[PDB]
Amino acid sequence: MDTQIQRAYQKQDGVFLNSKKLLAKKTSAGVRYYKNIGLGFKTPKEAIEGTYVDKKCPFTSNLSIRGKIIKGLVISTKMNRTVIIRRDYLHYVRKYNRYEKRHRNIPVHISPCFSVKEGDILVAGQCRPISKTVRFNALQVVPNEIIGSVRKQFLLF
Amino acid sequence: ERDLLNPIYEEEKQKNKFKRLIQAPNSYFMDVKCAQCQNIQMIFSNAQSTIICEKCSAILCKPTGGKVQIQAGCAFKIKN
Amino acid sequence: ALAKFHKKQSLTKIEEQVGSALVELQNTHPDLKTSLESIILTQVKEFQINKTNKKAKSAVLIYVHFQSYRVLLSAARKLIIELEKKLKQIVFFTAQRKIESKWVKEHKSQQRPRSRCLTYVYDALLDDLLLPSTLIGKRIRARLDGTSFYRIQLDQNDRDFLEEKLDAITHIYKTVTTREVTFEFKEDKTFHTFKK
Amino acid sequence: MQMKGKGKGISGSALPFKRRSPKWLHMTPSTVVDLSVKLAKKGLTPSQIGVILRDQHGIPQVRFLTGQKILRILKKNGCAPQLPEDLYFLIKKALSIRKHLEKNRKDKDSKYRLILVESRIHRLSRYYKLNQKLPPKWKYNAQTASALVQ
Amino acid sequence: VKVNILAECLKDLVNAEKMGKKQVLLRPVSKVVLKFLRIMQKNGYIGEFEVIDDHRSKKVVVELIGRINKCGVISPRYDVPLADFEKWTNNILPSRQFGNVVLTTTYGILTHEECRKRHTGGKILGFFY
RNA sequence: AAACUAUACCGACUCGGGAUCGGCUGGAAUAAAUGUCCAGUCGGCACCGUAUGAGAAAUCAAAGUCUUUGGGUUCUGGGGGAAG
RNA sequence: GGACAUACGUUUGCAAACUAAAAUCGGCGUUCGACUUAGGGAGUAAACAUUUUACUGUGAAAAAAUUAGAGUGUUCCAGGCAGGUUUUAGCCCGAAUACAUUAGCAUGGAAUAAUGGAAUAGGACUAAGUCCAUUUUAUUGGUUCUUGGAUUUGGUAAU
Ligand SMILES: [Mg+2]
Ligand SMILES: [Mg+2]
Ligand SMILES: [Mg+2]
Ligand SMILES: [Mg+2]
Ligand SMILES: [Mg+2]
Ligand SMILES: [Mg+2]
Ligand SMILES: [Mg+2]
Ligand SMILES: [Mg+2]
Ligand SMILES: [Zn+2]
Repeated sequence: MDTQIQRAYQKQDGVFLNSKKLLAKKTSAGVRYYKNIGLGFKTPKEAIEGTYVDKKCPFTSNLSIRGKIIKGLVISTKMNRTVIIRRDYLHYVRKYNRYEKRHRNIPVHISPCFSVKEGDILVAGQCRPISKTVRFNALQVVPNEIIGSVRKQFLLF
Repeated sequence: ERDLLNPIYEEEKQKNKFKRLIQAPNSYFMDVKCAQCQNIQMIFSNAQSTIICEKCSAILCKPTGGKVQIQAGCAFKIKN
Repeated sequence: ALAKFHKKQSLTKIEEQVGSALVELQNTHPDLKTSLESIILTQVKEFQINKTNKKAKSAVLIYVHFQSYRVLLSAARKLIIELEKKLKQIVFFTAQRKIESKWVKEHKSQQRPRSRCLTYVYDALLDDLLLPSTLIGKRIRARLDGTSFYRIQLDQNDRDFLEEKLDAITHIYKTVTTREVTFEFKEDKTFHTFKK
Repeated sequence: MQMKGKGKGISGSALPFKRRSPKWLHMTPSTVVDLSVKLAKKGLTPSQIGVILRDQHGIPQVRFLTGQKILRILKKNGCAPQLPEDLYFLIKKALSIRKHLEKNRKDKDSKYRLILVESRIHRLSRYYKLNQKLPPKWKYNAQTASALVQ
Repeated sequence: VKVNILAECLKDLVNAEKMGKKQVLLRPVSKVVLKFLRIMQKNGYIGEFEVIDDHRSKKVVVELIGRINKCGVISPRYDVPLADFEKWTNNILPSRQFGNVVLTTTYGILTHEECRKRHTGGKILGFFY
């Protein structure tokens, strides 16, 4: 009644079981879409016993992950199940023979399963284009503490 | 010509606290014997305050920059 | 006694004598009772001090468990005196230190406290041996080739107890550590403000 | 030498070589720990407590004897001075300045001096906050100072 | 404040051989300062040397032979591929005969030359000739 | 503003010498002085002598330890006049 | 590079190198010998040593061009041809190589540098108990159990 309607006008799964399950009145009916992107990645416990209907998830959908895999710090928590990760790298300068600092910002999609927080390191995978920016989904989240400015924070992670 | 590893005692005795090799202080500790109670209390060569004799309540030392003047005729051994 | 040991399995002729020897002193002398009650042993090692004189002069070093390290130092002086009289051998007490590995870390959530590192552990013994009195100056020298000599500064007022063990220590260190350790006596360096 | 392009010297204090406790003195770590916490209870700065133990009861360097640094001893025994001497004092005079400034709203050398002192305090906050040794929402403005006055 | 004490110690020393000092006392010292020292020593530039135990960070005393012409460090310790070598050999060294450009490697610290032996080298540290 | 030492701040070194201002520690005479002197020594203006060290030189103990060219960082200049 | 020395690893499988016991076999319980179980180096491959920088090395970096090997285009530019009919309805030989920094991949690593681990406490290792979750057992239950996770406790460690 909550996870289902909640504003939006319906939220099923990829494997349209449900209502039909009432046919198997004895074993386990409460099926949800289960998956495992593999690639050396554990599938979130929370992902399984959730009521969430996120088609853009890498464990609850026919969303693949291929090639490019990222690790970066998180900037913002706003946006619906989407986050911006900031990567901090050095650039070399041919002439002066030294480096300068630089940061690329990245649009990342977050399946409800893992719980966000601002200023923590995150691991993204290469998933098909989900929107103008998005092209990365979160696969493994590590909580971390930064006392204040996320901008000030710059780590060659 | 001088050896820097086996320096004269005098030389190092003159130099400034922090200039000596191993580098040690000048301050020391002393057992003071009140002019009455006799009680023997330990006082630091560079007391930063006035000191009373925990026995009666006499005055033993007055504070200064560095040295501590000892009140009247009180006894003092330099524990070392 | 197998009592005054931690492994409690079997002792060595040396370790055995040391055991009864200790139990002896707490029964004989009332003062070492309190302290020796506490003292436990870890292990004991005997070393031969071979000089060119074809003379066999041995001494033994005893490992006191860390728990009783406090106590061991509390009466250290008197203890060694009686142990040498009662064993006619040179006696040295150390703490049973456990060294941690440099690159062999294995417990992700475990940091190697400096307290148990090779520099600090091996540097420990020296304090332990000269025990009764701690050194004034410590130094390193680099012979051309690449040797490292540790000429250590010992207090003058202790020339007694330390002058004799002096050779044993050198030799035990060269065995455990690997460090050549020559000593040098220097009158203490009292630096106070003599005021007449 | 802090906020000083021109002035700079050497006050003193050089811990003697010998890392052990003085001979003449006998005091199980515990003995001291009592004095320390007792003294502290009365309302003392670990900064001041150590001073006593040196001037009064011949204990040169509590750390050397206990194997414990004063503030630590104190924190283990609940007797921890909430806000560190560091910050505390700076803020104290930082405040004293403000009061004096009021009745002397014209004393310029003091306006300046306060500017430096308030500057420092922002430097400690940056620090003490980063060592999770002070809540992140800490803020010295005028209310943080008067807050401690009550 | 202070920085790259290797530089602190190094010049203090050069100033020594240059002034003709008979020996030198280097105040702030570290493993690096010492390794570099035994590398100069091993190659025969400086004489015997003693490390006094300053209970804080040791003080060293180096004997001065009289063959040190110059021994300094290099500002930021740039990275140096084995391919980047001649550049620096013709750059820093007064000839193709006193090759002593100390570098830091993963293989520790080697002579400008030893790094070609071990075949790796990496970041520059200092030089002496 | 010729807001001038026309000489950025932090740091380490290196020549000699006394005299200073502030603090400290030893000592001597008187005397028993918030004084005087002798000797140290930190820190502060400044001077004297001198460099097989620097410079175009005047000169510089730093304007030194830079072709044997690299401690950290900020600001500035790039023929003159028109022009700040 | 090994080894060993409180000392850069652990498991696996392989190979194994020698030794301590027990068996069998021969001669006269033992002198000895060959042949078995146990044992780690060493010898590979996978799992681990906080995360990068940085450096080694190889995979990738089109051709032409630059460098450059062979090679008398009459020298040369330069083309990539050409060399021997005296085995000539066939012979000999060529079209090589290097550099390619910046970002990505595989990988060896011990220095400098940054980053990190046990401090409210809690951590670590270990045993048991309990609770949650779960693979293979045909499948569904119920127990149990393997396997993860949660706690409580007790033991061990120089906490
Ligand atoms: Mg920074
Ligand atoms: Mg200073
Ligand atoms: Mg005086
Ligand atoms: Mg004077
Ligand atoms: Mg010039
Ligand atoms: Mg002059
Ligand atoms: Mg220049
Ligand atoms: Mg091993
Ligand atoms: Zn009295």
